[PDB]
Amino acid sequence: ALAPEIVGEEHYQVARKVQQTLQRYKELQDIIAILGMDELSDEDKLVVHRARRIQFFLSQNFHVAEQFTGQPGSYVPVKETVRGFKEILEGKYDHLPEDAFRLVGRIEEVVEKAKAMGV
Amino acid sequence: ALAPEIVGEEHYQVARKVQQTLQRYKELQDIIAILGMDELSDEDKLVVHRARRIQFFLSQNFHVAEQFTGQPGSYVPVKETVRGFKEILEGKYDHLPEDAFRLVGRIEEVVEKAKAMGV
Amino acid sequence: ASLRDIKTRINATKKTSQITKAMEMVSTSKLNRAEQNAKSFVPYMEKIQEVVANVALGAGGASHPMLVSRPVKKTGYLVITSDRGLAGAYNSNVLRLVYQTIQKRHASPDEYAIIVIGRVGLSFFRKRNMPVILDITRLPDQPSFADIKEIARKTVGLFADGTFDELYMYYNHYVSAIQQEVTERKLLPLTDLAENKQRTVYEFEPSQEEILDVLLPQYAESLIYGALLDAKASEHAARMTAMKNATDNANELIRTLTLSYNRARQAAITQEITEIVAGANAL
Amino acid sequence: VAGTLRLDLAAYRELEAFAQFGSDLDKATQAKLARGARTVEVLKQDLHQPIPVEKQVLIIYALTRGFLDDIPVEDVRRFEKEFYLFLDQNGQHLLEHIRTTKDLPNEDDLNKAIEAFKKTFVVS
Amino acid sequence: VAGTLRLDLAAYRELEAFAQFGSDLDKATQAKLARGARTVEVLKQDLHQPIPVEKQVLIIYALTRGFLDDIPVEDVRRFEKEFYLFLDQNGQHLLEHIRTTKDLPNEDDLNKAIEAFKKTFVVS
Repeated sequence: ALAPEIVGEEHYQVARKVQQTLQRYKELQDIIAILGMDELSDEDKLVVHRARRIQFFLSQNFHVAEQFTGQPGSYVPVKETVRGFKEILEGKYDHLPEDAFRLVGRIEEVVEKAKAMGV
Repeated sequence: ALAPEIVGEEHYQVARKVQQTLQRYKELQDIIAILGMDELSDEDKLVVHRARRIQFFLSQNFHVAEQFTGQPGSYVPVKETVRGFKEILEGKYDHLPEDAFRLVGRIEEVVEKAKAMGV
Repeated sequence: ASLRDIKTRINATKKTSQITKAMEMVSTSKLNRAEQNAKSFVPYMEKIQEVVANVALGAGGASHPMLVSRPVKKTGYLVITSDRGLAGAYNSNVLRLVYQTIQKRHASPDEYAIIVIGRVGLSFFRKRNMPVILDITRLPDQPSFADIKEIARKTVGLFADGTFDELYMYYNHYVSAIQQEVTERKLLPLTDLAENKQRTVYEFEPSQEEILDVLLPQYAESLIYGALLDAKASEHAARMTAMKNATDNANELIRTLTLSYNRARQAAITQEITEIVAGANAL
Repeated sequence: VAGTLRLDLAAYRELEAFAQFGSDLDKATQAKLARGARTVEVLKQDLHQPIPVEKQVLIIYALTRGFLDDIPVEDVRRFEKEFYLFLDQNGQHLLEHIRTTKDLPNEDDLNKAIEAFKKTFVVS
Repeated sequence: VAGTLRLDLAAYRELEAFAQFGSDLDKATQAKLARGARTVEVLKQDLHQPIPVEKQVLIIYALTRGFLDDIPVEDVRRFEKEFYLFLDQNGQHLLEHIRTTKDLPNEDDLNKAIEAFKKTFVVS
């Protein structure tokens, strides 16, 4: 069902861009391990920076997982997911720490967690 | 059959020199790309300069390649090709452009191509 | 992962390891060549040092000890960076140590002054919102005294006019192939000097202030040249150790991956043996 | 047109191994990298959009003769998309010539048409 | 005599990695690399030509003690061949002493014999 005429142009483009960034981060894993993060170019460092945050924001808190943790869980609409991933891709939230993106719902919860952390 | 007492001493020496030059050129392709040949020594510059021509002159046009390209083939005697490679190794044709050495038969045809291109 | 993918990863890491080892060798050669110039330059620096330490003091001149020489105005700084990369964090830190001090201390964007030596310097000052007076696109690894000579003349002459209050610099000096340390030292206003007098007359046909004006720019240029040679050799050492430890890391990864490939293949061997045995038995 | 394209892709595949070191490269090497990146962008194609062979040969000729060397890599797809509409509106004679004689049109006319199109293309 | 040659050949394998640069030290590069290259030259052998153990012992002694120190690498095989001929010409006493006792002859006599050969051998 991932086609432009089924899910929408914006959704399709955002999904493809996320997949491209994740694939590039996957490819960089040998040069990062060997030569170190310092010697990557300007664009590669930005790709890594966006990719780790995307990978963390893909995580979510589940309603049924409240037995393992006190976090109550959330239900995220497709519009919210698409807008949040678009905002991350446009570089809006590059000033937040990586750990703010783990196990949250909508994008506003990331800002809330970062402010709890002190940002 | 590549033995001094089988093919002759001149043949063996020429072939061994060609192999040594190509082997040495194999260790400079990587370095040249990152830093140009002007970084290397003066002798290695000549090594590359002659190895490119040797690589191109190892190629030949075939009679059966008519159906693919339209250029008629050639038959090169061993006594002619050894003399040609010896001359190229000793540098008699270092001044010609390297494109003149591609898909050519006898050595004189390289000079003919260089004349045609306006050396 | 599949054996096909493991083979490609191993081959690529071999090829990168070969590149890194070759560049380590080239950096080693350039270091061994630069050390000769670094040790040779010392006599000329020491001659000017002793003569200036003897004659310059006691008079006011162009580069005499100056204080409050147009205090609210630009101050000369130097940023020295490697022309190429692969040197590790050294290029990153030589920028940051200049930054956190002078950019923070100096409030107005105009009232400081920085010029750069190194290819990556301007490449990063594209990111930086910094005013650059003059710069070097590339310096040949040879000592390049003539090339940097006119630039040192520019530094002293634009120290003059009051535009630059003090010439300042940040560059790294190598103790050994493994140790390089950063400098934050003042040069022109001669805030530090040692007495060296043993002369009654030493080319003293002019006056004391005149000989000060004549001689001090060459002292400044000699110190700049020594700093530049030291920085070039530091760049060589940094790149050499970076290539060395990169090769070490690559060979470690190759050991791990190839051994992984070898543990994997025995499973395929036992699987095919099991299949042959079962096929023979079932009939 | 494909004779040069094969060689360009072959060179790009070789230098892609050294491309990991950034722009710290000899000038010809990143020139060839820039050519290869545009080649890869040109060869990209979306779903269920067949292209006529004349338009394929024209865009490949434009890429391989160097006419695209000044367009940014991010604009190659849009450049090709607009080039097809430009060829539909004007230059139908080149398409008809290729379609009938199976050979390239006159070299001068094709170069003039490509330059005329680039005079109308607008960069991002 | 075998131990010193074993050490020299073992040493001239790791230093071959440091071949891209020529002159690090006189001790590390000059002496080690020269002696190793001469060892590699002497250990080379032609086809279907075995040589006796006593001649092998003498040439290995000459290599190890340093009589090849001032001989160019390219002339080492000719030096070895003419050395065997000179031994056949004059050193039958040393040859028979080795062949009977399985022990090295008098070192000073061996030194003077090799010096007498080097007196006549021509480098070209």
